[PDB]
Amino acid sequence: KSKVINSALELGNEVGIEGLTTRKLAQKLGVEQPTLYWHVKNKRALLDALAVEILARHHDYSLPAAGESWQSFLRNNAMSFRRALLRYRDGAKVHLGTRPDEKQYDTVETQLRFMTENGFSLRDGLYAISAVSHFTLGAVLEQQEHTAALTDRPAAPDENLPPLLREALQIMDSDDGEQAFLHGLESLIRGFEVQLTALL
Amino acid sequence: KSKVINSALELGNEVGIEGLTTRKLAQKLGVEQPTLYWHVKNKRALLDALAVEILARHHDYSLPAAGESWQSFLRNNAMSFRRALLRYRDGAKVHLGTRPDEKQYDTVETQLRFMTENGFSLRDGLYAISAVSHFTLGAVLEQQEHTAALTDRPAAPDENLPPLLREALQIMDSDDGEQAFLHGLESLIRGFEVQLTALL
Ligand SMILES: Cc1c2c(c(O)c3c(O)cccc13)C(=O)[C@]1(O)C(=O)C(C(N)=O)=C(O)[C@@H](N(C)C)[C@@H]1C2
Ligand SMILES: Cc1c2c(c(O)c3c(O)cccc13)C(=O)[C@]1(O)C(=O)C(C(N)=O)=C(O)[C@@H](N(C)C)[C@@H]1C2
Ligand SMILES: [Mg+2]
Ligand SMILES: [Mg+2]
Ligand SMILES: [Mg+2]
Ligand SMILES: [Mg+2]
Repeated sequence: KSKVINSALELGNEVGIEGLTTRKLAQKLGVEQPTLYWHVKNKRALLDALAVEILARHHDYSLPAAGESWQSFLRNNAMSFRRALLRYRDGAKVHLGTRPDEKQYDTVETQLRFMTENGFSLRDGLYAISAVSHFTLGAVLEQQEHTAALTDRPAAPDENLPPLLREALQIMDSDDGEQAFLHGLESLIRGFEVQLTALL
Repeated sequence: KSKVINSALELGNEVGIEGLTTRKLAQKLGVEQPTLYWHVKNKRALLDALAVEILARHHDYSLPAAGESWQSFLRNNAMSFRRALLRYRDGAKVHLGTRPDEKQYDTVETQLRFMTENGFSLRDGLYAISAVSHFTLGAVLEQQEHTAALTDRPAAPDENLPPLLREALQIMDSDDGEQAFLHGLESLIRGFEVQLTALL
């Protein structure tokens, strides 16, 4: 199962999530398709394993530092999650709809516990963490897909742009989406603060 | 171009975004593939058109009501966007990375103008709108992909779950993701309020 992930990751960056086929993986592994099907129950199982391995390799801020604020942790954790998702073609797509793996239980429990220790209810701490995750996934996928489309997509017409949209597009072309992402992350954290403060 | 979208939408729900192929669309249209290629420059152009049409058909809260607060508008707009994305298989996937179409310019300009009239800078109003969009896309895609995986994905092991994760999973299995979504939306709006308030 170790080398299979490594080959599948290499294949996935070369052909994308859609092109990560049984035929093509079995070819890369040097084996008959029936053998690949035997040990890897299906594509969804493979994708699940890739989602875990991508965070294992590249998500380096999964735990709070000693004495770190929850605000700081959420920000650093989100930036790390983003960096991990961006490392591979369709990395964010691979993650979508997964649930924590057994190897991640201690990590995600620590995050949940950290929120409750800071005074969030489990439900609200979960919803905050979920909001950060969903926002980050959406921001990453929009960025990755926009970049991927540049080749196929006609230069969009500017002769009839209204003023604010015209300015907005200029702002968005000024970087890769990172500024927007950091601003949204801060909006979320400011929101969680308001909410937490009221309840306590 | 009208009937093509209609057939492609019907095909897309039956075979997904990946299965929306030239071969298969040309077959559904009753035409040779070279004819389909002629008028539809490529798949990305088709997907772009589908993204516009899906909102045209089902996104019914694109404009603020007379006298409506920006907080209320963002919430109602987000709920509507979600409802539209959820209507079709891979609707959220179709949207990813698109930019406003000429037919949408007046609509998105109105939204941007509404934020600036309420005291947001154009940049901050844009980043707020972008945050709502990214969060909604991420929440929808996670929900849709989780549901789609239920068939292929083994019943995940519960014998070694830690307490907070165990409770979190029970909370998440209690609905389809809507409660989490509404909570995250409120966190975002509370955050934007804090930010706007400080600046003014
Ligand atoms: C707590 C939790 C998390 C995630 C998650 O999917 C999830 C779930 O599906 C059900 C119940 C709880 C969770 C994350 O994916 C994950 O990305 C993650 O696995 C994770 C991780 N493994 O380190 C994180 O850093 C978290 N962060 C991005 C908010 C978040 C934590
Ligand atoms: C303003 C804006 C929007 C969107 C968008 O993609 C975008 C962009 O890519 C660049 C610059 C501005 C925008 C939306 O997709 C869209 O979904 C949308 O098209 C849209 C719409 N057409 O009605 C919306 O309702 C908006 N809402 C979900 C926040 C948002 C507005
Ligand atoms: Mg792709
Ligand atoms: Mg996850
Ligand atoms: Mg699918
Ligand atoms: Mg958009």
